Amino acid sequence: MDQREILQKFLDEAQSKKITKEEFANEFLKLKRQSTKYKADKTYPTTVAEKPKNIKKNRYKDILPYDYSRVELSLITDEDSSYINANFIKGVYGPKAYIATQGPLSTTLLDFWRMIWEYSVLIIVMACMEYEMGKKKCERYWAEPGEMQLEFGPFSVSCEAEKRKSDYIIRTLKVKFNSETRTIYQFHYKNWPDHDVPSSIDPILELIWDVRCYQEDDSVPICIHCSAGCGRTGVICAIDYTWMLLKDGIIPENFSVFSLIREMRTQRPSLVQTQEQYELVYNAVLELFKRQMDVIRDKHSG
Ligand SMILES: O=C(COc1ccc(-c2oc3cc(O)c(C(=O)O)cc3c2C#Cc2cccc(Cl)c2)cc1)NC1CC1
Repeated sequence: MDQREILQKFLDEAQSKKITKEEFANEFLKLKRQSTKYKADKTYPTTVAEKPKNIKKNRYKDILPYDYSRVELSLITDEDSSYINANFIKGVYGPKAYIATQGPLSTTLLDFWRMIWEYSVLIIVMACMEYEMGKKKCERYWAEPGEMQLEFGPFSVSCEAEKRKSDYIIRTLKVKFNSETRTIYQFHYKNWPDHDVPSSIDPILELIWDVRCYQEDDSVPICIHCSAGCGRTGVICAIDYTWMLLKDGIIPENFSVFSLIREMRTQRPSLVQTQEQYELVYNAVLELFKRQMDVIRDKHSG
């Protein structure tokens, strides 16, 4: 089939059969079930993350990176100085399109910039606040205007500009290391779409759009984090992936939101952690298909 046909089918299929909360529940339960079998089978060890030297570098003891996809550090390499709670996530064309990680600890702030630097990351997407439900969900790794430089080891970070949008902030950062200066764009998403508001998914689509404005390709990975580096981090990731497919006309005929999330959850534990976040992905994806079908229609009008 061709893109228009595959998109029309997904569109029609959804219309002719709305999914229900219970079906969503049933779907998501299967995903969690697969994780169980994978555990029992020892398919994705987390040996490195469980090492004593690394325990204190994990924000959530239950959330550890699979050995096979964990991001390795080699910049200014102590013997366990190579570990960070982060996993490479594959893009549509190849691997290492994204790096899903945790909101850094005061103890791993130096590790965070090492990684961002060792992989020439240009974009960081933060999907949480510093404080949530009265708890500290992320240490300050960025810099704000008027603050000058902040120091994390040999790293000097400062903020040149800040673009304030409705639900997020875009901080233009200047990172210096060894007489070299790079520009990093931090996207701080200080809100989240609401389950009871179909339109509330619009802000997240605008976020990813802007991001993609700053990097359309997959030359370097895009770093995405929340607090655990799973949940919201997975949603943004799943949508970007699905959108990249739509934009480049390569939506496999056998495409399902279900398979997508399944693929992701085998690259990072609980990348999309809840049924609510699963539904948001389904809803957001659907909207993307409609917008893409429109593009197909206006190009068919030549
Ligand atoms: O490490 C711990 C403490 O337990 C935990 C407490 C909270 C979380 C947790 O952090 C998050 C951070 C996020 O940033 C998002 C997020 O993306 O929103 C979601 C969660 C989330 C979550 C969740 C969640 C809540 C209810 C139901 C389900 Cl299925 C998941 C994870 C683990 N215990 C170890 C002894 C074993």
